This record gives sequence, C-alpha cells and structure tokens, in this order.
Amino acid sequence: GSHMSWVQLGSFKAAGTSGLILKRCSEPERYCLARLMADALRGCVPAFHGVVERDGESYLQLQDLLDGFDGPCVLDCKMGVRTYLEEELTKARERPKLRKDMYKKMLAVDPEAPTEEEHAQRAVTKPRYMQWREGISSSTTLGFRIEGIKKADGSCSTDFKTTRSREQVLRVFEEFVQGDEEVLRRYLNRLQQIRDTLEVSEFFRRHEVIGSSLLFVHDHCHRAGVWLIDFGKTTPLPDGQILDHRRPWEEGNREDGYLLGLDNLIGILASLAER
Ligand SMILES: Nc1ncnc2c1ncn2[C@@H]1O[C@H](COP(=O)(O)OP(=O)(O)OP(=O)(O)O)[C@@H](O)[C@H]1O
Ligand SMILES: O=P(O)(O)O[C@H]1O[C@H](CO)[C@@H](OP(=O)(O)O)[C@H](OP(=O)(O)O)[C@H]1O
Ligand SMILES: [Mn+2]
Ligand SMILES: [Mn+2]
Repeated sequence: GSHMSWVQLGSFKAAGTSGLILKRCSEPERYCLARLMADALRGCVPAFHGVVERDGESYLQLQDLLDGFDGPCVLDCKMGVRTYLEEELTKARERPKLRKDMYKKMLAVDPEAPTEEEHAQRAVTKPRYMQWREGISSSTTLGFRIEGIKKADGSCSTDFKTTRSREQVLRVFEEFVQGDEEVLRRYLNRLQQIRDTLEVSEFFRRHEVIGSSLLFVHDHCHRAGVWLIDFGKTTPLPDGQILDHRRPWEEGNREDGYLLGLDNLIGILASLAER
C-alpha cells in the first residue's frame, strides 16, 4: 500500500499526491536521482519528481515503491564491501569524532572487539565502527548485508548484525519468501535485469556507490519488485575516472564491490530456488 502506512503502525513524510512519498532532501541524493532519471538505471530506482517545500524544508518527491502491493513484505539489503566514504577515513585521522553509542553496540556483540584505548575512551571513530560492522556481517566477504525486514501489519526486524555466512543469508531469504516460488523467480529475473543495466549504466561506471540498498518488495498476490534506493553517499569520480565495482577496495581506488555483492546475492537466490 504505502510506506507511511507501515511508519504509522525519520527522513520520510506523507506526500499530498497518491502513490508518492517525501524524503528529506540531501544534495548528493538529489544530484544522483536527477542523473538516474536520464540513465539506463531509470527503471531500477524510484521515480524522482523533483523537490517540494514542507514546513519551510526541502523534500525529494519520490515514487512510493509499496503503492502497487497488497500488504507488502519488504527486505532492505545494503550493497557494497565498504559502507563509508574514503573521505571519512581522512577526517578520522586528522580530526576524529569519538562516538560513545558505537562503543556500547560493540561491547554487546563482542566485548573483546574494542581495543584497550577505545575502552579507555569509551568511544570509537565512525569508520572503525563501520569496518567492524562489515566484518561481523556478510558485507566484507559477500559484498552485501541484510539490514531489515518489514510487513504491512507493522511487524519488523533489524536483528541481522551477525548474519554473515552464505547459508545464514540464504535462510533469511528462505523465511522472507515463505516458499513462494513465483516471488523468488520474479526477484531473480529482476536482479538479472538490474545487473545487466548496472553493467551498461553511464552513471554506475562514473560513481562510487556507498551506503545504497536493494529494496525487495513482494505481496501475497505474488507481485515482486526490486529497486536501488538511498544515494546519500553516492559520489562522482573525478577527471572521468571509472570503477569496475568487483575488484577489492584499497584506500585511494574508491572501489565499492557493489557488483561482487550483486553477483553473490543472485547466486544465493539461484541456490535457494533449487532447494
Ligand atoms: N521510494 C521508497 N518507497 C517506499 N519505501 C521507501 C522508499 N525509499 C525508502 N523506503 C523505505 O525506507 C527505508 C529507508 O530508506 P533509505 O535507506 O533511503 O533512507 P535513510 O533514511 O537513508 O535510511 P538508512 O540510514 O537506514 O539507510 C527503506 O529500507 C524502505 O523501507
Ligand atoms: O546501526 P545502523 O542503524 O545501521 O547505523 C549506522 O549505519 C548508518 C547507515 O545505515 C549510518 O548512517 P550513514 O553513514 O549516514 O549512512 C550511521 O551513522 P551516523 O550514526 O548517522 O553517523 C551508523 O551509525
Ligand atoms: Mn539507506
Ligand atoms: Mn541515507
């Protein structure tokens, strides 16, 4: 139906127009969505209708991806081997911003994870925190991680911070599709067509794609869709430089492993379909 409906039962506000949603405007994301509407990836991302003012503040006017579905099931998959910008590494060296909450989260998952100095600081840098999150999840090894699942009743989970092995990820998707062969086949067809689009996209070869997700949406009528969302940390490469999006990240090469992630994700869903 609508995302704001699920919200009722952060950055998102109800739109005036049926089948639209408002997302708080960020300059990187507005730049990306404008380019994407003119790119091969146009159909792989939510429709971007421009910017509107509400309570004297700027919102992206977006397609509500849940609008076509009857009681949608949603899964958010964060794509990439790296989940922070390289500029965040520089700032953390020259001008660190210590984070006490991020320290507490770590203790909880692994008490021996923080160093003697982080313990004494009771705090860590964001990039250190994001690197640790990448290693305890599937991000480092598979190039994606499950962030959360939602359902139209209000029922939601984000309890995936240690979902890491290929088989752990497969078991989350197995539970998400609840044995619906038609939804799984449609998800796999959509991912195959997205991969093909990414591999020819002018936008994609010219941009570092960090912190974006693939949003999986399906319903009990067997409707299934997948879209790329969240371009808040997607930045152009300089001087017409390009990425392959599969090779390992090494500080300075700005590689995101996005397609390593999509290759693995397709392989897991193809595996699930043969079980
Ligand atoms: N166009 C859309 N239509 C419907 N639901 C959407 C849309 N975009 C995002 N959502 C929902 O909102 C969630 C958050 O989206 P997104 O990642 O863009 O926002 P964010 O505020 O940057 O979140 P985060 O910091 O968790 O990445 C998605 O996982 C999905 O449930
Ligand atoms: O544990 P979760 O909720 O996934 O949060 C973490 O992951 C978010 C992205 O999903 C980060 O956001 P961003 O890097 O801006 O995309 C967030 O960072 P911050 O605390 O807002 O500075 C970080 O604490
Ligand atoms: Mn996001
Ligand atoms: Mn964001």
